[PDB]
Amino acid sequence: RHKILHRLLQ
Amino acid sequence: RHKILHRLLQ
Amino acid sequence: HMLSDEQMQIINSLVEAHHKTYDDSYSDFVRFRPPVRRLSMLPHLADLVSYSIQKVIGFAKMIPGFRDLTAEDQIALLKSSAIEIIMLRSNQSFSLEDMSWSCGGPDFKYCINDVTKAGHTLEHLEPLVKFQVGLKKLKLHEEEHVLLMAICLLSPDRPGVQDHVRIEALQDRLCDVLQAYIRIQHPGGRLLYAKMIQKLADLRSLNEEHSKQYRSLSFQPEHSMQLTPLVLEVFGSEVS
Amino acid sequence: HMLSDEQMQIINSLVEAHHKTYDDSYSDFVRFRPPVRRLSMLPHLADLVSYSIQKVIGFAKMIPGFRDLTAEDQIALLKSSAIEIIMLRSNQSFSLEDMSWSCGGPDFKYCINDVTKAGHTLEHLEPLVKFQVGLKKLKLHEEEHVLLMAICLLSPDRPGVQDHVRIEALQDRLCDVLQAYIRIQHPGGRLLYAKMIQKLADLRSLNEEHSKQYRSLSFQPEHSMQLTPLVLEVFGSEVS
Ligand SMILES: C=C1/C(=C\C=C2/CCC[C@]3(C)[C@@H]([C@H](C)CCCC(C)(C)O)CC[C@@H]23)C[C@@H](O)C[C@@H]1O
Ligand SMILES: C=C1/C(=C\C=C2/CCC[C@]3(C)[C@@H]([C@H](C)CCCC(C)(C)O)CC[C@@H]23)C[C@@H](O)C[C@@H]1O
Repeated sequence: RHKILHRLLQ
Repeated sequence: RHKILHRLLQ
Repeated sequence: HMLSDEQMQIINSLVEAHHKTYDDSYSDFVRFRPPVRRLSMLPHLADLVSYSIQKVIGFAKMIPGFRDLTAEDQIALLKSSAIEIIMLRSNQSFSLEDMSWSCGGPDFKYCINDVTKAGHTLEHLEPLVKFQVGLKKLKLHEEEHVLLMAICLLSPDRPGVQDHVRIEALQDRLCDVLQAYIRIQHPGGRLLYAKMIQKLADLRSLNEEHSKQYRSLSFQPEHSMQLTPLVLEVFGSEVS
Repeated sequence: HMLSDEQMQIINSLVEAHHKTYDDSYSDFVRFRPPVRRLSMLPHLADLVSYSIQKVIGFAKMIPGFRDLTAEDQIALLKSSAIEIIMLRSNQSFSLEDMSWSCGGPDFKYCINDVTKAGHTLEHLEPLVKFQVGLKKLKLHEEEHVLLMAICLLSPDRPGVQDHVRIEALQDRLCDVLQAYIRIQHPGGRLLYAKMIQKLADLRSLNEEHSKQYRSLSFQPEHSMQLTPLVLEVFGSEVS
C-alpha cells in the first residue's frame, strides 16, 4: 500500500 | 507470514 | 534436599545458552545507528531492540523443549514475550547507582530520558525503571535470572498459543527447577521464588504498556520507517 | 538563440531542489550503520540507499509538474526510477582518479569491492562503474546534471504509470529546456544532448540488472532483514 511513500509525499 | 522469524528459527 | 541429575542438566543448558547470546562487553553496539541526544534515539534503540530480539531467539531455541514445539507456537511465544525477555535480560546492564542501563561510556549509557526521545512517555518508563530496581535488588543468581527468562518465555497465557498443554508442562518443569535451586542453593531465599513470580506479573503490565506506545510509533510511517524489519514483524499483529 | 523566461525559471527550481537535497559534505553518513570490510557492507549501503531515496523523493516533489500528478503515478515513477536517480546523483561523488565514490575518508570511500560485500556481483558492478566514468567524462554542467535527473524521473515508459500522456508532456517540456540550455550555454555541446539521452538507455539496463540482484537479497530473509522499511517498500513489487 506504500504507507511510507504516501507519507513522504506530504 | 513471519518470514524472518521462520528463517531465524533455523 | 538435593537437585536431581535432570534438573542440573537443564540448568547447564540454560546458563550456556545465555552466555552464547549475551555479551557483557556490548561490543556489537558500535554497529548500531549512533545514539543522538525529535525522536533522535529511535534509530539506535530500534537497532538495540532488533539485535536483542535476535539474541532472544537464539536463547529460546536452546531452551529445553522449545525446539520440539510447532513453528507457530514458537512464534506466538516469541512475539508475545520478546519485549518481556528483553526487559528481563537488560537488568544485567542496569545500575542502581545511576538508575540507568550502562553499556559503555556516555554513548551506550541509557537513561530514562533517552527512551523518551524514542517515542515513550514517563507514563510507561516509570514502572519499567521501578521494575529494574526491584529486580536488581533481588540479586538473582545467574541460574535464577536465566531460569526466569526461560519461564517467562514458556508462559502458557499468550495470544496465539495453540498447544497450551505442552507449553505449561515445559514451564512447570522449569518452575520446579527454579523452586528447587533456590531452596537448595540460595540461602535466605525461602521467600525469593514467590517474589520472582510476582515480577512476571509486572512484566505483563509493562508489556501491555509498551505495546500501546509502540502501536502509535508503528502507525506513524515517518517513525515506523526508522524501525527494523525484525522489530516490525515481531511486534506486528500479523497472524500465522 | 536565447533561453526563455519560463525555461530559466524551471532551471532555478531544479537547481535549488538539488541543493536542498544533496549534501557535498556527506555529513549525515555518520548516522548510518558503520561500513564493514559475509555481506558486511549491506547494512551501511542499505542505509545509504534508504537515505538517498528520501532525498530523491524531496527532489522529485520540487520537479515542476510532479506534485500535480496522482499519488499513484508519483509512486509508480519513484519506485521505477529511484535506483536510476540514485545512480545519476552519485556521479557527483564518483572520482576518476580512483574509480570509486569518495564521500570522505577510508570509511565513506566506496570501491567496487565494497558493493560486492553487499550482495552484488561484478557481473552488474562493471557496467555501473563504466557508466559513472562515461558520465563523469561528460563534465555536465550542474544545470544539465539536474535536468537529466528530472527527465529520468519523468520517464513515461515505467511499469504502473497511468497518465503517460501528462508525464511525457512534462518530460518533453524538460528535454526542450535541456536541449536549449546546451545549445545556448554550453560550448562544444552540439553533440552532448544526444549522449545524455543514450545514458538514460544505459540506466534502464543498470536498473534491470540491479533489480535482479536485489530480488535475491529481498528473498533471503537473513539479508532482507538488513534492509530498511523504505528500501523494502520502494524496491518491492506491491501494486497500488
Ligand atoms: C535490551 C538490552 C539493553 C537495554 C534495554 C533497555 C535500555 C533502553 C530502553 C529499552 C530498550 C526499553 C524500551 C522501552 C524499548 C523500546 C522499544 C521500541 C522503541 C522499539 O518501541 C526496553 C528495554 C530497555 C542493554 C543490554 O542489557 C542488552 C539488553 O538486550
Ligand atoms: C547514493 C549515493 C552515493 C553513492 C552511490 C553508490 C556508491 C555505492 C554503491 C551504490 C549504492 C550502488 C549499489 C549497487 C546499490 C545497492 C542497492 C542494494 C544493496 C540495496 O540492493 C548504487 C549507487 C552506488 C554517495 C553520494 O554520491 C550520494 C548518492 O545518493
